[PDB]
Amino acid sequence: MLTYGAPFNFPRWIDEHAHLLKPPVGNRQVWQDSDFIVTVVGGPNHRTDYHDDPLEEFFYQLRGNAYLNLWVDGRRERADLKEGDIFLLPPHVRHSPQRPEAGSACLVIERQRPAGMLDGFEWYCDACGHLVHRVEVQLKSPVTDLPPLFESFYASEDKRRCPHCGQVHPGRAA
Amino acid sequence: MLTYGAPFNFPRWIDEHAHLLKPPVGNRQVWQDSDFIVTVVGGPNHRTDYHDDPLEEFFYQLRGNAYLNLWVDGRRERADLKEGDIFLLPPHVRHSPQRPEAGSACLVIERQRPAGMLDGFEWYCDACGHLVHRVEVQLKSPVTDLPPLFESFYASEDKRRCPHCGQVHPGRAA
Ligand SMILES: [Fe+2]
Ligand SMILES: [Fe+2]
Ligand SMILES: [Fe+2]
Ligand SMILES: [Fe+2]
Repeated sequence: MLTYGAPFNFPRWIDEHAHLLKPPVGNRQVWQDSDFIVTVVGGPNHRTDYHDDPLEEFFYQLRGNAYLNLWVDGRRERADLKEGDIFLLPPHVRHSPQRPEAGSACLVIERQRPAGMLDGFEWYCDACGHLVHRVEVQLKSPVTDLPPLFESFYASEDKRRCPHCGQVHPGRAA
Repeated sequence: MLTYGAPFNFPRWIDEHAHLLKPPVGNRQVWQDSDFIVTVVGGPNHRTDYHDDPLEEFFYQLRGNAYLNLWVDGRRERADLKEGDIFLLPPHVRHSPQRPEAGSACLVIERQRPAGMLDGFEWYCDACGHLVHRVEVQLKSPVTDLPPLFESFYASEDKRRCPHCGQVHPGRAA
C-alpha cells in the first residue's frame, strides 16, 4: 500500500531527467495521481502568462536561479529564486515564472484543486498594465490542458487586444 | 500580500536553527498559518507511536539518514530515508519516524486538516502486534497538542495494556 513507491534519491532522479527539464517539455511530475502535485521545473523558459492558483504553491530552487514576476498590492514586482531559496506563495497571488538558466531545477509543490475550484491564466498590457485576457480552467492535467490554452491566446489578436488602450499584446514572447 | 514573506536561503535557515533541530524541541515549522505545513525535523529522536495521517505526507531527507517504521499490508516494515531521498506517503499508512542521527534534517510537508478530519496516534504490542491504544485528535498545533497526548499514554499502565495478550507496552522508549 505504498501507492507512490519507495523512497528514492532525488538528485539522481533530477540528473536522470535532464533531457526532460529543458525545452520543449520543461518539467516533470514526480508522482502521478497524488493529492500533492510534485514537479521539477527546469529551463530555460520565459512566459508572459500570469497564474492565479486558488491554492498555495511551494518552491525550492534546488539548482540555478530563476524569478517570479508578480502582481503584489497592485504593482508589478519581482521575487528572485536564487539557488537554495525556498518560498511559499499565498493563494491567488498572480505570478509568472521566468527561468533563464539551462540546467536549473526547481521543486514545485501544489495540491489538486477540488471540483469547482478553478485556476486563472491571465495576460497584462505592457503599455498600461490593464488586464488583457483571462481564461479560467478546471486544471486536472497542466501538461496537456495548458498548451492549447496558451496557444489560443497567441493566435487571437482579439484576445490579445487590451480593452483599455487598444495595444495588441505581443503573445508568446514579451 | 506576500503573506509568508520573501524567498530565503534554505540551508542557512537550517544551519541557523541547528539548536532547535535537536532534543528537546526536535523540529521547527518554516511558516505559520499556511495551508501547507512545512517542517524541518532534526534529531536524534526515537518514538513508539505510529501516525495515522488522513492526508499525504511528503519527505525529503536533506541531511543525514532516518527511517520509517510502517505497517504495510498487515506487516511491520521499514522504509529508509537515506540522505537525498524523497518519498510520498499515502493517506492513512501508519508510520513511526526514527531519526537516530544528530545533525540530520528532513523537510516534511503536510496540509492542514479540515474540521472533522482527524489524525490518529497509535501503539502496537511488541509481543503480538495487536493494537494497544489509539487516540484521535483534531490536530491544529502538533507542537503543543501532541506532547500531552503521548504523555498520557506513558503514564497509564491501562492504556499501555495490550487487549490481546496482556503485555504492558513499554511506553516512552521501546
Ligand atoms: Fe503556478
Ligand atoms: Fe493597455
Ligand atoms: Fe507524520
Ligand atoms: Fe499483545
